Amino acid sequence: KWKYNIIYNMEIEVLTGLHIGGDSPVITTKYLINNVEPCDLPYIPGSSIKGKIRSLLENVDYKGKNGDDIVSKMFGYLTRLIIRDAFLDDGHIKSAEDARNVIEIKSEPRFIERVRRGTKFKGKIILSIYEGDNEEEMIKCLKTGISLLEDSYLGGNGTRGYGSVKITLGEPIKKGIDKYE
Amino acid sequence: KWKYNIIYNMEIEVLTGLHIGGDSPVITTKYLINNVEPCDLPYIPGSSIKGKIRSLLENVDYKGKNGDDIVSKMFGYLTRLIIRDAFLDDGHIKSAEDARNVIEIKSERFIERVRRGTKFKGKIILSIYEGDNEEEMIKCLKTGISLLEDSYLGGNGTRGYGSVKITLGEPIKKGIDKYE
Repeated sequence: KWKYNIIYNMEIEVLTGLHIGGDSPVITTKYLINNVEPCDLPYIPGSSIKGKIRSLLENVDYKGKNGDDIVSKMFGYLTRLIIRDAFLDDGHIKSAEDARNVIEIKSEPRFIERVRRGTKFKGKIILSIYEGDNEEEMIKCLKTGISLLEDSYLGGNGTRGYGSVKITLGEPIKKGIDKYE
Repeated sequence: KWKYNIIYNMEIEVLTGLHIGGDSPVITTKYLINNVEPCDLPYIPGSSIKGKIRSLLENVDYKGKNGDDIVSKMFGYLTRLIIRDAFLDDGHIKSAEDARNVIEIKSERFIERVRRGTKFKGKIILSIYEGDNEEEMIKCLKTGISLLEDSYLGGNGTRGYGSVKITLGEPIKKGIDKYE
Protein backbone atom coordinates (compact mmCIF):
# COMPACT_ATOMS: atom_id res chain seq x y z
CA LYS A 1 0.00 0.00 0.00
CA TRP A 2 1.28 3.41 -1.07
CA LYS A 3 1.83 6.22 1.45
CA TYR A 4 3.33 9.19 -0.41
CA ASN A 5 5.99 10.34 -2.83
CA ILE A 6 8.95 12.40 -1.64
CA ILE A 7 9.88 15.05 -4.21
CA TYR A 8 13.39 16.51 -4.40
CA ASN A 9 14.14 19.53 -6.60
CA MET A 10 17.74 18.52 -7.26
CA GLU A 11 20.44 20.87 -8.55
CA ILE A 12 23.65 19.66 -10.22
CA GLU A 13 26.58 22.09 -10.44
CA VAL A 14 29.53 21.30 -12.71
CA LEU A 15 32.85 21.71 -10.88
CA THR A 16 35.15 20.29 -13.57
CA GLY A 17 34.34 20.01 -17.27
CA LEU A 18 31.64 17.38 -17.68
CA HIS A 19 31.46 14.98 -20.63
CA ILE A 20 28.41 12.76 -21.12
CA GLY A 21 28.77 11.46 -24.65
CA GLY A 22 25.96 11.40 -27.18
CA ASP A 23 35.99 14.71 -31.80
CA SER A 24 33.20 13.65 -29.44
CA PRO A 25 30.26 15.93 -28.56
CA VAL A 26 28.18 15.87 -25.41
CA ILE A 27 24.55 14.78 -25.43
CA THR A 28 22.17 17.66 -26.15
CA THR A 29 18.49 18.45 -26.64
CA LYS A 30 16.49 21.40 -27.91
CA TYR A 31 15.95 24.39 -25.61
CA LEU A 32 13.88 27.48 -26.35
CA ILE A 33 16.36 30.11 -25.17
CA ASN A 34 14.90 33.42 -23.92
CA ASN A 35 11.52 31.98 -25.01
CA VAL A 36 12.49 32.71 -28.64
CA GLU A 37 15.46 30.88 -30.06
CA PRO A 38 15.67 27.09 -30.53
CA CYS A 39 19.06 25.90 -29.33
CA ASP A 40 20.65 22.49 -28.83
CA LEU A 41 22.15 22.50 -25.34
CA PRO A 42 23.47 19.91 -22.87
CA TYR A 43 21.30 17.98 -20.46
CA ILE A 44 22.18 15.35 -17.87
CA PRO A 45 20.35 12.04 -18.47
CA GLY A 46 18.80 10.52 -15.37
CA SER A 47 20.33 7.20 -16.38
CA SER A 48 23.79 8.74 -15.92
CA ILE A 49 23.14 9.91 -12.35
CA LYS A 50 21.21 6.80 -11.28
CA GLY A 51 23.62 4.41 -12.98
CA LYS A 52 26.67 6.11 -11.50
CA ILE A 53 25.26 6.34 -7.97
CA ARG A 54 24.13 2.71 -8.14
CA SER A 55 27.54 1.47 -9.31
CA LEU A 56 29.24 3.44 -6.53
CA LEU A 57 27.08 1.85 -3.83
CA GLU A 58 27.72 -1.60 -5.30
CA ASN A 59 31.45 -0.82 -5.15
CA VAL A 60 31.32 0.02 -1.43
CA ASP A 61 28.95 -2.92 -0.73
CA TYR A 62 26.16 -0.78 0.67
CA LYS A 63 23.57 -2.77 2.62
CA GLY A 64 20.63 -1.54 4.65
CA LYS A 65 20.25 -1.19 8.40
CA ASN A 66 20.47 -5.00 8.50
CA GLY A 67 21.73 -7.20 5.68
CA ASP A 68 18.95 -6.19 3.30
CA ASP A 69 19.56 -5.16 -0.32
CA ILE A 70 18.16 -1.65 -0.09
CA VAL A 71 20.19 -0.73 -3.18
CA SER A 72 18.30 -3.29 -5.27
CA LYS A 73 14.98 -2.43 -3.61
CA MET A 74 15.44 1.27 -4.46
CA PHE A 75 17.28 1.28 -7.79
CA GLY A 76 15.56 -1.87 -9.08
CA TYR A 77 16.39 -5.55 -9.46
CA LEU A 78 7.43 -1.94 -8.28
CA THR A 79 9.18 1.42 -8.62
CA ARG A 80 10.58 3.30 -5.62
CA LEU A 81 13.01 5.87 -7.06
CA ILE A 82 12.96 7.97 -10.24
CA ILE A 83 15.82 10.30 -11.13
CA ARG A 84 14.66 12.35 -14.10
CA ASP A 85 16.72 14.08 -16.75
CA ALA A 86 18.18 17.38 -15.54
CA PHE A 87 18.13 20.47 -17.75
CA LEU A 88 20.04 23.75 -17.76
CA ASP A 89 19.07 26.40 -15.29
CA ASP A 90 18.72 28.99 -18.06
CA GLY A 91 18.98 31.84 -15.58
CA HIS A 92 21.79 33.79 -17.19
CA ILE A 93 21.27 32.32 -20.66
CA LYS A 94 19.47 34.97 -22.76
CA SER A 95 20.77 34.35 -26.30
CA ALA A 96 21.87 31.35 -28.36
CA GLU A 97 25.45 32.67 -28.30
CA ASP A 98 25.33 32.88 -24.50
CA ALA A 99 24.06 29.28 -24.77
CA ARG A 100 27.05 27.22 -25.95
CA ASN A 101 29.51 29.33 -24.09
CA VAL A 102 28.40 26.55 -21.72
CA ILE A 103 30.44 24.14 -23.87
CA GLU A 104 34.23 24.04 -24.00
CA ILE A 105 36.19 22.21 -26.70
CA LYS A 106 39.07 20.45 -24.95
CA SER A 107 41.95 18.77 -26.76
CA GLU A 108 43.43 15.48 -25.55
CA PRO A 109 45.00 15.02 -30.34
CA ARG A 110 41.21 14.68 -30.47
CA PHE A 111 38.81 17.42 -29.37
CA ILE A 112 36.33 16.57 -26.60
CA GLU A 113 33.33 18.68 -25.64
CA ARG A 114 32.68 19.49 -21.98
CA VAL A 115 30.11 21.47 -20.03
CA ARG A 116 32.13 24.25 -18.44
CA ARG A 117 32.48 24.62 -14.69
CA GLY A 118 29.66 26.57 -13.07
CA THR A 119 26.73 25.62 -15.28
CA LYS A 120 23.79 24.30 -13.29
CA PHE A 121 21.19 21.63 -14.04
CA LYS A 122 17.74 21.29 -12.48
CA GLY A 123 15.98 17.95 -12.15
CA LYS A 124 13.46 16.13 -10.00
CA ILE A 125 13.96 13.02 -7.89
CA ILE A 126 10.80 11.13 -6.93
CA LEU A 127 10.89 8.65 -4.05
CA SER A 128 7.79 6.49 -3.57
CA ILE A 129 7.13 5.31 0.00
CA TYR A 130 4.96 2.31 0.85
CA GLU A 131 3.74 0.98 4.18
CA GLY A 132 6.43 -1.33 5.52
CA ASP A 133 9.24 0.73 3.97
CA ASN A 134 12.05 2.30 6.01
CA GLU A 135 11.90 5.86 4.69
CA GLU A 136 14.86 7.03 6.80
CA GLU A 137 17.08 4.21 5.52
CA MET A 138 16.13 4.86 1.88
CA ILE A 139 16.88 8.58 2.11
CA LYS A 140 20.16 7.72 3.83
CA CYS A 141 21.08 5.24 1.09
CA LEU A 142 20.33 8.00 -1.43
CA LYS A 143 22.30 10.66 0.47
CA THR A 144 25.51 8.65 0.88
CA GLY A 145 25.31 7.60 -2.76
CA ILE A 146 25.37 11.30 -3.61
CA SER A 147 28.30 11.70 -1.21
CA LEU A 148 30.17 8.92 -3.02
CA LEU A 149 29.58 10.61 -6.38
CA GLU A 150 31.11 13.92 -5.29
CA ASP A 151 34.41 12.17 -4.55
CA SER A 152 34.03 10.58 -8.00
CA TYR A 153 32.73 11.86 -11.33
CA LEU A 154 29.88 11.86 -13.84
CA GLY A 155 30.39 10.92 -17.47
CA GLY A 156 33.66 9.87 -19.05
CA ASN A 157 37.34 10.77 -18.73
CA GLY A 158 37.16 11.02 -14.94
CA THR A 159 40.79 9.90 -14.77
CA ARG A 160 41.61 12.99 -16.86
CA GLY A 161 39.77 15.09 -14.26
CA TYR A 162 36.43 15.45 -16.03
CA GLY A 163 32.99 15.50 -14.51
CA SER A 164 33.39 16.55 -10.89
CA VAL A 165 29.91 17.53 -9.74
CA LYS A 166 28.22 19.10 -6.72
CA ILE A 167 24.71 17.74 -6.14
CA THR A 168 22.24 19.72 -4.02
CA LEU A 169 18.94 18.22 -2.93
CA GLY A 170 16.42 20.74 -1.66
CA GLU A 171 14.17 20.12 1.26
CA PRO A 172 11.92 17.09 0.70
CA ILE A 173 8.34 17.70 -0.41
CA LYS A 174 6.00 14.93 0.72
CA LYS A 175 2.86 14.52 -1.40
CA GLY A 176 0.09 12.18 -0.30
CA ILE A 177 -3.22 11.42 -1.95
CA ASP A 178 -4.57 14.73 -0.63
CA LYS A 179 -1.93 16.87 -2.36
CA TYR A 180 -2.72 15.23 -5.70
CA GLU A 181 -6.22 16.74 -5.36
CA LYS B 1 36.89 -4.73 -2.65
CA TRP B 2 37.03 -1.03 -1.73
CA LYS B 3 38.56 0.08 1.58
CA TYR B 4 38.75 3.89 1.66
CA ASN B 5 39.54 7.01 -0.33
CA ILE B 6 42.46 9.33 0.42
CA ILE B 7 41.74 13.00 -0.31
CA TYR B 8 44.54 15.54 -0.79
CA ASN B 9 43.77 19.25 -1.00
CA MET B 10 46.37 20.22 -3.60
CA GLU B 11 47.91 23.64 -4.23
CA ILE B 12 49.91 24.63 -7.31
CA GLU B 13 51.98 27.82 -7.28
CA VAL B 14 53.54 29.19 -10.46
CA LEU B 15 57.25 29.91 -10.04
CA THR B 16 57.96 30.90 -13.66
CA GLY B 17 55.44 31.87 -16.36
CA LEU B 18 53.25 28.83 -17.00
CA HIS B 19 51.79 28.34 -20.50
CA ILE B 20 49.20 25.60 -21.02
CA GLY B 21 47.79 26.06 -24.50
CA GLY B 22 44.16 26.06 -25.54
CA ASP B 23 49.50 35.09 -30.43
CA SER B 24 49.02 31.89 -28.41
CA PRO B 25 46.57 32.04 -25.48
CA VAL B 26 46.49 29.85 -22.39
CA ILE B 27 43.54 27.60 -21.59
CA THR B 28 40.87 29.53 -19.69
CA THR B 29 37.36 29.13 -18.31
CA LYS B 30 34.61 31.42 -17.05
CA TYR B 31 35.17 32.75 -13.52
CA LEU B 32 33.06 35.19 -11.52
CA ILE B 33 34.69 38.38 -10.21
CA ASN B 34 33.18 39.44 -6.87
CA ASN B 35 30.61 36.74 -7.75
CA VAL B 36 29.02 39.31 -10.10
CA GLU B 37 30.90 39.85 -13.39
CA PRO B 38 32.12 37.16 -15.80
CA CYS B 39 35.74 36.84 -16.87
CA ASP B 40 37.86 34.27 -18.72
CA LEU B 41 40.77 33.29 -16.46
CA PRO B 42 43.27 30.42 -16.52
CA TYR B 43 43.03 27.01 -14.93
CA ILE B 44 45.32 23.97 -14.83
CA PRO B 45 43.69 20.87 -16.38
CA GLY B 46 44.08 17.76 -14.26
CA SER B 47 45.27 15.90 -17.36
CA SER B 48 48.26 18.24 -17.62
CA ILE B 49 49.45 17.41 -14.10
CA LYS B 50 48.66 13.69 -14.27
CA GLY B 51 50.12 13.36 -17.76
CA LYS B 52 53.36 15.17 -16.94
CA ILE B 53 53.82 13.32 -13.65
CA ARG B 54 53.32 9.95 -15.31
CA SER B 55 55.53 10.97 -18.24
CA LEU B 56 58.28 11.90 -15.77
CA LEU B 57 57.88 8.67 -13.79
CA GLU B 58 58.26 6.64 -16.99
CA ASN B 59 61.46 8.36 -18.18
CA VAL B 60 62.84 7.34 -14.77
CA ASP B 61 61.61 3.71 -15.11
CA TYR B 62 59.84 3.90 -11.75
CA LYS B 63 58.75 0.57 -10.27
CA GLY B 64 57.29 -0.66 -7.00
CA LYS B 65 59.16 -2.49 -4.27
CA ASN B 66 59.28 -5.47 -6.65
CA GLY B 67 58.84 -5.27 -10.43
CA ASP B 68 55.48 -3.64 -9.72
CA ASP B 69 54.21 -1.44 -12.53
CA ILE B 70 52.67 0.75 -9.85
CA VAL B 71 52.56 3.61 -12.38
CA SER B 72 50.09 1.54 -14.42
CA LYS B 73 48.17 0.33 -11.36
CA MET B 74 47.68 3.97 -10.33
CA PHE B 75 47.65 6.21 -13.41
CA GLY B 76 45.97 3.49 -15.50
CA TYR B 77 46.86 1.05 -18.25
CA LEU B 78 39.22 0.28 -11.67
CA THR B 79 40.07 3.92 -10.92
CA ARG B 80 42.71 4.60 -8.27
CA LEU B 81 44.02 8.14 -8.85
CA ILE B 82 41.99 11.19 -9.88
CA ILE B 83 43.67 14.57 -10.33
CA ARG B 84 40.99 17.21 -10.79
CA ASP B 85 41.33 20.48 -12.66
CA ALA B 86 42.88 23.25 -10.56
CA PHE B 87 41.27 26.69 -10.44
CA LEU B 88 42.47 30.12 -9.38
CA ASP B 89 42.71 30.79 -5.67
CA ASP B 90 39.76 32.98 -4.71
CA GLY B 91 42.25 35.72 -3.84
CA HIS B 92 42.95 36.44 -7.51
CA ILE B 93 39.24 37.05 -8.21
CA LYS B 94 38.16 39.66 -5.66
CA SER B 95 38.29 42.43 -8.30
CA ALA B 96 39.18 43.05 -11.93
CA GLU B 97 42.29 44.56 -10.34
CA ASP B 98 43.70 41.03 -9.99
CA ALA B 99 42.48 39.26 -13.17
CA ARG B 100 44.63 41.37 -15.51
CA ASN B 101 47.90 40.75 -13.64
CA VAL B 102 47.28 36.98 -13.77
CA ILE B 103 48.19 36.68 -17.47
CA GLU B 104 51.50 37.94 -18.86
CA ILE B 105 51.97 38.53 -22.59
CA LYS B 106 55.56 37.49 -23.32
CA SER B 107 57.28 37.94 -26.68
CA GLU B 108 59.45 35.19 -28.16
CA ARG B 109 55.15 35.97 -31.52
CA PHE B 110 53.33 36.93 -28.31
CA ILE B 111 52.84 34.02 -25.90
CA GLU B 112 50.49 34.27 -22.94
CA ARG B 113 51.65 32.70 -19.69
CA VAL B 114 50.32 32.68 -16.13
CA ARG B 115 52.33 35.05 -13.96
CA ARG B 116 54.71 33.88 -11.24
CA GLY B 117 52.96 33.73 -7.88
CA THR B 118 49.39 32.87 -8.90
CA LYS B 119 48.00 29.91 -6.98
CA PHE B 120 45.64 27.13 -8.07
CA LYS B 121 43.88 24.51 -5.97
CA GLY B 122 42.30 21.16 -6.78
CA LYS B 123 41.82 17.71 -5.30
CA ILE B 124 43.77 14.47 -5.64
CA ILE B 125 41.53 11.51 -4.83
CA LEU B 126 43.15 8.13 -4.22
CA SER B 127 41.04 4.98 -3.90
CA ILE B 128 42.55 2.05 -1.98
CA TYR B 129 41.36 -1.53 -2.52
CA GLU B 130 42.05 -4.84 -0.81
CA GLY B 131 45.59 -5.92 -1.66
CA ASP B 132 46.78 -2.58 -3.03
CA ASN B 133 50.03 -1.19 -1.64
CA GLU B 134 48.95 2.11 -0.12
CA GLU B 135 52.43 3.07 1.09
CA GLU B 136 53.99 2.55 -2.35
CA MET B 137 51.07 4.29 -4.10
CA ILE B 138 51.55 7.45 -2.03
CA LYS B 139 55.32 7.17 -2.49
CA CYS B 140 54.94 6.86 -6.27
CA LEU B 141 52.65 9.90 -6.45
CA LYS B 142 54.91 12.00 -4.23
CA THR B 143 57.99 10.91 -6.20
CA GLY B 144 56.35 12.08 -9.42
CA ILE B 145 55.39 15.41 -7.87
CA SER B 146 58.97 15.79 -6.63
CA LEU B 147 60.31 15.09 -10.13
CA LEU B 148 57.87 17.64 -11.56
CA GLU B 149 59.37 20.47 -9.51
CA ASP B 150 62.69 19.99 -11.34
CA SER B 151 60.84 19.86 -14.67
CA TYR B 152 57.92 22.01 -15.84
CA LEU B 153 54.25 22.12 -16.74
CA GLY B 154 53.03 23.23 -20.15
CA GLY B 155 55.15 24.38 -23.06
CA ASN B 156 58.52 26.07 -23.63
CA GLY B 157 60.08 24.56 -20.52
CA THR B 158 63.43 24.90 -22.27
CA ARG B 159 62.87 28.67 -22.36
CA GLY B 160 62.26 28.64 -18.60
CA TYR B 161 58.46 28.40 -18.68
CA GLY B 162 56.25 26.49 -16.32
CA SER B 163 58.27 26.01 -13.14
CA VAL B 164 55.72 24.93 -10.54
CA LYS B 165 55.61 24.26 -6.79
CA ILE B 166 53.04 21.62 -5.81
CA THR B 167 51.92 21.36 -2.18
CA LEU B 168 49.84 18.45 -0.91
CA GLY B 169 47.74 18.92 2.20
CA GLU B 170 47.58 16.33 4.92
CA PRO B 171 45.78 13.18 3.74
CA ILE B 172 42.09 12.81 4.59
CA LYS B 173 41.11 9.15 4.91
CA LYS B 174 37.46 8.55 4.03
CA GLY B 175 35.94 5.12 4.56
CA ILE B 176 32.24 4.32 4.45
CA ASP B 177 32.01 6.19 7.77
CA LYS B 178 32.75 9.67 6.39
CA TYR B 179 30.30 9.18 3.49
CA GLU B 180 27.38 8.36 5.81
